[PDB]
Amino acid sequence: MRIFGYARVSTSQQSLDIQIRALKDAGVKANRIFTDKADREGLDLLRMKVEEGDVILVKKLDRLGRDTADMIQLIKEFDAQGVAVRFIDDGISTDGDMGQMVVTILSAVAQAERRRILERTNEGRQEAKLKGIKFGRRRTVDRNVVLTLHQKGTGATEIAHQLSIARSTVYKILEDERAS
Amino acid sequence: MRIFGYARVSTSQQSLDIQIRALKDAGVKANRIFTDKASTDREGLDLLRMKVEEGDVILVKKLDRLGRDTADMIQLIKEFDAQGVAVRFIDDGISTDGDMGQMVVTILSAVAQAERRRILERTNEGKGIKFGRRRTVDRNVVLTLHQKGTGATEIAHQLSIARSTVYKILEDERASA
DNA sequence: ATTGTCTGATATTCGATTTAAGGTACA
DNA sequence: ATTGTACCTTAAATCGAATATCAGACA
Repeated sequence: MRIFGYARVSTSQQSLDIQIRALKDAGVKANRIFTDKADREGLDLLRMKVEEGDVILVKKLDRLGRDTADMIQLIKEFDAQGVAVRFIDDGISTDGDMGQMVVTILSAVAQAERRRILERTNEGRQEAKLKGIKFGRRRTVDRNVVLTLHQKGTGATEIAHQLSIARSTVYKILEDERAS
Repeated sequence: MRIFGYARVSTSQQSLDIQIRALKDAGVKANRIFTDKASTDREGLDLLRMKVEEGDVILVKKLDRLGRDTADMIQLIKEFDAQGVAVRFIDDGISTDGDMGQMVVTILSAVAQAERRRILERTNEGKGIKFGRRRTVDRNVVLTLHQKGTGATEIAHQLSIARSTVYKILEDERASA
């Protein structure tokens, strides 16, 4: 249950001190803190060090990933590992009770805004399906060859060898056309 | 206590009705449903803004269907939570009310002000999903050759690319500089 | 016979989803 | 050693927007 902390800036040194000053004042040992500037290298170091159960403190969200997406990415990566993160100024934890409440949500957000880019695409799809464009893989096996052989009384396992397809395929093909 | 719903697309009617049909199955009366499509014609979402009253609640199928981006989306919710208006998303199972309802708005207020603060970082100096064909051509190779005085067509035959590509590769590196 | 410049056609590439076929497991 | 049957994994293929390369035309 080690206590680690992270800060980042783009340029400024001074704001990098205020973060570290806040973090030590949070009972973070000096050797437990990592930083970055404009070179993500220290973050990577942190990715390495952390073991399950360890917890990391950050000033604000904006100091974590380079953007709203990356930020979520990293947290997800850390709760994958059973790590927990706690933000100070905004007062938030990926552990405890809200621990699940928290990451339930940052998931939806990312995946939402992802879905928003594709908004046009995935919609152009719904319309295509409407039109009756066929989806999925294209049928590579002759459904007439198979139905004929089984009409004659030829068996599954043989038809399987004959056409060099799987057997379970042949119980599938018959199921489909005997349904329709 | 009233129940409303909102639905939003770009063009498709079909992906809209999918949302409407799912909002009627969620028990929203037909007149209580508003829509939009892309100009920024937000008319539906505005009309809604007007009609809700404290305690009334709005249903949206998925988060992506509220704002034009992550900001617009959060901006709107705070605005509703300010009125005692609650928003509930079906398919993601999230609400601004009930128990975790506060814990929901509390954090969303963090990212806005987190990313408001990111917008201010970029601004002073100046999509995330990669798309499109990968570069199969080494650029370093084309740069050095033309730098040495190798003509356009000599490089194109050397690396089995088209000449016209040779010029694209040059124009790109030139604007970057 | 090549050189610049430009426009148009091909060719991939994404994410979430939708079907086709392969493969195991069991009675 | 085969037969049904039920699920679980892969394997292509879907849309439109985005990016790269190709293939020529014209001066």
